[PDB]
Amino acid sequence: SRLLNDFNQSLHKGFIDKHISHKGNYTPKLLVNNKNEKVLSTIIDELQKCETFYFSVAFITESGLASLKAQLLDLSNKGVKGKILTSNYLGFNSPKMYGELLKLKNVEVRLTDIAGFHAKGYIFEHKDYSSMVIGSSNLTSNALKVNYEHNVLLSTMKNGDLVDSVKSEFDLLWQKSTPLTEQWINSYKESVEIVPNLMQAEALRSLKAIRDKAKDKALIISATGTGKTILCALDVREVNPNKFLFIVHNEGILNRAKEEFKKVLPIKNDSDFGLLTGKHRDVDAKYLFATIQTLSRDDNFKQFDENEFDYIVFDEAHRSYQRVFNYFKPKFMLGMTATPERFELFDYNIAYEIRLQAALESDILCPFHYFGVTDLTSDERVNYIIQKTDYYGYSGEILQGLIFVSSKKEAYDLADKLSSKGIKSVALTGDDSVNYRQIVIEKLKEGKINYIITVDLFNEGIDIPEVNQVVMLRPTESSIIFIQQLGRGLRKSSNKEYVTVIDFIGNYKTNYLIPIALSGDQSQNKDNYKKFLTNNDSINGVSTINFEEVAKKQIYNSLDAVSLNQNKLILKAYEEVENRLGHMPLLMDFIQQHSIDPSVIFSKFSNYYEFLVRYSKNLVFFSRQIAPGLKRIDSLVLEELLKIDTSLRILDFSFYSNQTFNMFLEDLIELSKYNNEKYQKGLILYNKYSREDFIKSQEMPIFITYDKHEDEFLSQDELKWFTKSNRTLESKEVQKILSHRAKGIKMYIFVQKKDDDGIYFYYLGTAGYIEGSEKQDKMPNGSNVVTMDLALDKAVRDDIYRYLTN
Amino acid sequence: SRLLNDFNQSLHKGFIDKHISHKGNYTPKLLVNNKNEKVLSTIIDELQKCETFYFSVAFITESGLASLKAQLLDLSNKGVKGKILTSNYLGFNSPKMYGELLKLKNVEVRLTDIAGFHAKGYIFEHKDYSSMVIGSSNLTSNALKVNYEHNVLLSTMKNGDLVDSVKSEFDLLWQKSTPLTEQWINSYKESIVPNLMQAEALRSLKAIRDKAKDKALIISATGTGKTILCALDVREVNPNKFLFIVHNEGILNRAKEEFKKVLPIKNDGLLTGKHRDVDAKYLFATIQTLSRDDNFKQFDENDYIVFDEAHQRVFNYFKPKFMLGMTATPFELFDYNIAYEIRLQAALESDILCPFHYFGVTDYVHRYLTSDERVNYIIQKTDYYGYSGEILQGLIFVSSKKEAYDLADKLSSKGIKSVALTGDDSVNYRQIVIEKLKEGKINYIITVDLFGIDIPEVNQVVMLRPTESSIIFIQQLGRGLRKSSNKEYVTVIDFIGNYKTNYLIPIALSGDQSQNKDNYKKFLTNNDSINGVSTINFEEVAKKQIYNSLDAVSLNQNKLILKAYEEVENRLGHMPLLMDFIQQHSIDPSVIFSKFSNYYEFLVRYKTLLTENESKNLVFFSRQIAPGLKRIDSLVLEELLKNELTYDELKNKMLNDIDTSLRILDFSFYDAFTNALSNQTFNMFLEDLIELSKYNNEKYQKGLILYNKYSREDFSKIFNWNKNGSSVIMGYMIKSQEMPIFITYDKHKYEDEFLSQDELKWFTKSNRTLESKEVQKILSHRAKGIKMYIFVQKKDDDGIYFYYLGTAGYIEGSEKVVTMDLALDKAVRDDIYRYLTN
Repeated sequence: SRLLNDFNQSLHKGFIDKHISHKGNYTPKLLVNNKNEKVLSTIIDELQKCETFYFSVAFITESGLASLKAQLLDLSNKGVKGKILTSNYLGFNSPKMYGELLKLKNVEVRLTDIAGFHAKGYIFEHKDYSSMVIGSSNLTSNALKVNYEHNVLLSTMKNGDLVDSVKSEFDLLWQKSTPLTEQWINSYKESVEIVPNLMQAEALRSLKAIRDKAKDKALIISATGTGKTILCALDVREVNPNKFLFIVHNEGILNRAKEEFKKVLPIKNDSDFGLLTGKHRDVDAKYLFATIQTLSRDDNFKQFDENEFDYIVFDEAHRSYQRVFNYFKPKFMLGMTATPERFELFDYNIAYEIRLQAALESDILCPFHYFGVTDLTSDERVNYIIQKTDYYGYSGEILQGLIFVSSKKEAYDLADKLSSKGIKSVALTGDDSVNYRQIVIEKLKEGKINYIITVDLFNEGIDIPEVNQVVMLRPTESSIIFIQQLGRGLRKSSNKEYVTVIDFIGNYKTNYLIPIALSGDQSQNKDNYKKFLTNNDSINGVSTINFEEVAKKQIYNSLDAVSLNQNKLILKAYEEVENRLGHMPLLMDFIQQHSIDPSVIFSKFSNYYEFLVRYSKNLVFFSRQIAPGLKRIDSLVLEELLKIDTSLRILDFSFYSNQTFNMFLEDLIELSKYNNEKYQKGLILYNKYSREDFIKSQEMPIFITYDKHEDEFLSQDELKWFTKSNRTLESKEVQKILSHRAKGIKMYIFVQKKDDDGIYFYYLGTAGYIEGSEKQDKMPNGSNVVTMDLALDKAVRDDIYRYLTN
Repeated sequence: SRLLNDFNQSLHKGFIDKHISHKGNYTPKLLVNNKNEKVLSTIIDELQKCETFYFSVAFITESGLASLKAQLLDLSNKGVKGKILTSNYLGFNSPKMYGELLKLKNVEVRLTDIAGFHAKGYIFEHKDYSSMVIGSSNLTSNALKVNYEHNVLLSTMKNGDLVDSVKSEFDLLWQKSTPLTEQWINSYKESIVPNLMQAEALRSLKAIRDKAKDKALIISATGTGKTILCALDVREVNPNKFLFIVHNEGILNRAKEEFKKVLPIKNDGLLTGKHRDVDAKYLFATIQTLSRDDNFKQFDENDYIVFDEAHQRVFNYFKPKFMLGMTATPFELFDYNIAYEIRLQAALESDILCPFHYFGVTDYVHRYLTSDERVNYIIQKTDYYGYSGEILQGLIFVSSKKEAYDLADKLSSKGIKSVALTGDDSVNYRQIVIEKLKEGKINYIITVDLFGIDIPEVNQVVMLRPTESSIIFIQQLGRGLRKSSNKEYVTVIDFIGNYKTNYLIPIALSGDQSQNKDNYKKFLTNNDSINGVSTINFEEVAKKQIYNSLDAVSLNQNKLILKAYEEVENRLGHMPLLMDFIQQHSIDPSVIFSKFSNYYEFLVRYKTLLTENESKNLVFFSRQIAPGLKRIDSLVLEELLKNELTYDELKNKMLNDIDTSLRILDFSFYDAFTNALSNQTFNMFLEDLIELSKYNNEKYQKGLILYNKYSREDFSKIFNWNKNGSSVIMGYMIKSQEMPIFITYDKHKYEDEFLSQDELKWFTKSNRTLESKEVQKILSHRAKGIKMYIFVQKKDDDGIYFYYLGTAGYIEGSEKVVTMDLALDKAVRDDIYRYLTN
């Protein structure tokens, strides 16, 4: 039985001999640690491919159950049921948490009362074998994603002594635990200096450069629209101005920004911090915080001495509000805005750009759990939406959410429809008055209503920190749009630990765009976005991105049937980049401003110039030759030429208007060097190379396009290798190969996925041969092929393995 | 080679097939805190036999480190060094606990501040292989003995891949972590309900209350937990004329607060001396304030009096409804009616005591015994197993009055403020010195006599005297067992010297009165069933001293049997039958049966009826009834006495296993008895042995029980043999579908040897060879006949009573003196395993 032969090998690698290259995914007995192979990754996998599961976890947090929440639903639609066992030891679990458990209709939950229940055991029963994860990780996003937790993944066959001891232990306290219902829930409810981090200090240095270069009008854009006020205060603290004025368009944000400034700064509360709202006129204060409405009305700005504040901060929705109130002549003018769909006002100087991915690493954003779901007709949609929003739930104690719809007629209708049977449901639109917008905003903030429904008022407006839930009921028009509406929920608040965004996916042509926004991947490779899309969650902090199975296919279909090289998309990207700088930009400005990777420009046009021409050989070669770095032998030696074998190889490769041309060479070579460092440092593992970028003398390069549905992986250490058809199984075709992997030459294995293209071939490392009975022949019909099982020297990573093996 | 074949069988059994047997001890284990198995056992176990350890454990507490402390000290003297990795993830990891980590001489403690350090990784590498314990247990006493935890013990080779990951991960952040030095430590700157035992007690008082007796006493060996038991009985019936009498003054206020907690009504008395409450019908006076100048004439002679051991006597004269008392004494008064006896084991189960960590250490080698060398050794030892709180508030019991004062002077000259306090001290100097410790003005009070002292706050109990008795030991252990705010537990340090009286230490702690030296030695090796947070530890050189004291002394002499009889007779007031020994927790009646033929020959020997015929009847009656093996035999005797029914019509009636009825009858069988019944002494002694049959059986046997000491004769009797043979069975003997095997295990040439927890080597008698007359029978019988029953004794144990460990059978290929490897059907328990394999 191969099942036993596979287990023996794997059991032999995990406990006896690590150098032996096994042929079994069962029980290599791996140690799960949160070092870019997060504990959440393998527990999702074991959940996906299991018939049943029973957990014996002592501590469940709601944010952690959210990470498993979409995987358990897809399991319920598959017919997979499970059990969970917990306790009320130390009063740690909350009723709201216990309520989310009851929503798992396919998960059976009982509550034990053994003293000091601290067990943390997850057990997955497969069809043939079983897997157990035992260790220190609770069911909480800290233990699951970001922590230093020790657990061990043990796979095993159904007759193991360890399994029996565990199952018989579970069934013991399961037989004497009490089940979970709402009736049980009712009984339970009755009974210092802030220092800049990596992103800010990086942002701070850019502002300093603008200051130290003698200018006075800068700008800061935040895609989400958040994370700015604290950045400003850090920057104000360095300059230490005599007087400082902080302009804002929204009054609620104003006071919050003031309190936020107080934290960064040690000065007296009364002396320096003054509000200048409708009801406050602290004009004598050293740090003044004012709405434009009050500064503009009745020339209130006129009573202030011009150029008396050394530092000003507007947020650039307040321009052209009061255009006339730009008259101050301060030492430094700084504006901050949510990124523009379309600054000219601030003399084309961008201090720093806040991107979603960067801000998540910096822990300046509220964590979020994105959830993509299936299926503007009110009746059917409303009831489906209610039951889907109910399942995934909200992060706080009460529901405070903004719903984004496709059109205004839908927004108002949906609100009244939702209003039936308890949903609060009030709609705002571009049509509605300022007073009405403010009133209903206060209503949501005051928890008077749960849902505010809009379509357009997401830009520098309705910025509310308290929102638990962001619902998307519209085709994602743009990445920027998609982010800004995510950004509406990303402000940290007391009521919410995280923010759940529930994204309904329908037959929209633009679903490729929604995985595009979530990653900072301007380079349009459909493989990069499919790889990030599927089980590549080891990058984030505590936030998770989950897709239901059917929704995942919907995005896949949309990304496949849509061209990303469209001439309309590249034209719009050029115009965006032009606005960023007010110039005809070089390819750099597509990088520094994160718009379009120049490798995407070349896929449609052989030159940037030719694209300019719609609205040669030197350009196409010089980019292509240098656009990737490739060890920098060319980068440094051709730099010397501009003004040991690998060196030689670089010379042979280069051999084998005009002033405008020199300038244009500069952008391409500069991109070359930047591209080099960011992607190739100074032959890098788990990277992508193309045959050109790469059996010879001391070279045996294998390039596979994995198509198992043929070469197939047997474990993380072995795969089956086919030669060409009609290969001799003897003499030159095989005896050269059977010698190479045996002795002398080393193999270089490259694996593509069948959807991918030429410039993209993963590199997995080196290999050899099993040397034992890796012989074969062909089918009766065809031309003699040879199959051999090779032994990888470096085992393949989890996330790489899971994406290649579907 | 041999290692791998053993290993693969263990991998196979753990991970592939639970039903095969295996050689070696490498099967993965599920560590849970069971009331039969605990994680600490296995952690200690892996510690003892390893070369080097390194723990990657997030949370460590003082109370857990004390358990590893004694073991880690032994490891230190063997040249074994370890590593410990810890982090202050949740911010508290108390600074003192970090001082205790510094004490660990053979442990490199490092400190990482990586985010959320939550791992619990215990790795033990022996020279041949490695062990890994991974799960949810922290280095805390609750994670290692109480809480329901989940750990997996994994044995592995040095080249296993799983250990590569764990070792390489540990090395990564060991280099990134900062070493635990004292400078860094100092640098740190940051900012009503009745127990289940009660039910037993107030049941006894209620039973006494049903009768006309108005006097009863409860015995507390430690002398604690007395307050909340009385007040619970005072609440049952409220005499509304209540008066509380004690000899200690600091206890008066404590006892008054406790009684005020159980009773909910208002406050409105105590007259501690120049005090003036004297009313409200709730008194809390002392004997001295009453005894001085006759102050009992203030109230009528005529309802809930309760006293003390040392509590003038003319003030005991006046009559009330329900007088009582509470003592810790080795009463004669109170109509000789003892209500309940609080013993150590029971009292620790109801959590009325305080947790304790005993530490048996070796006294210094080479005043008479208060030199510079013995002083500096006691210092470096009490420092090691340090105190459980934050300030040291301990007691020290030495052996002579002269030692107490001289040691106090020498101890205090080293910076450890100590004061002696012997019986020839004044009463006011005691109260000045006692309240000097309660206020933390000093750290120690050395004594010989006063075990006066009644301070709850005591951290340490140091013992520098031979254990005089079993009673004295527990009493001066009870000076810490009271609960207090300053302390989490009581560390107790007993200095084991050359004294011959060390054998009493396991006798006092276990509570096992059946003085069998195997039962005690078992309590030395592994007490994995001692529920609660508390632990008992012996240094290796100290544990052998207790073993020597057990071997070198006998527990049988006729003077001790007589002493116990006089002790029971003084607790009873009458002459004790055999049920009075057990009911008072005196020596098990088997201890009387070992030297004297029966209880009648004992009573006459130390000051009869139908002597010769009655004596033989009593000796057999002991055999049949006293062990309590096989209830039906005892019940059949009762039916014959009363039912007197018609042959096997009665015998059948019993069924509402008939072979078992028949051998009960055989045992009794194989006219004069009515004449023996006509005697009143014989009928009286019968009514005692029969009840002794019932009690022994019900408990020990009615609850062939596994992992029990069983006798050749006892097995033959249990299994309805005609023979009831004892001499007939040897190492191997086989009946019809039986073949029990009895082995005296003593590994250290070719002998019976345990190969794993389910597979040993059997050896036949006297080089009988090959496929002989009996071997082939044994092989065919295992294959097609007897279920092989097996019993294991230790080399030291003498009784024919061997531990039963299930059934076994000849492994097929094992047939290679006849030597064969057999497979047990139930793997032998860990405590039994450790004790049987020494």
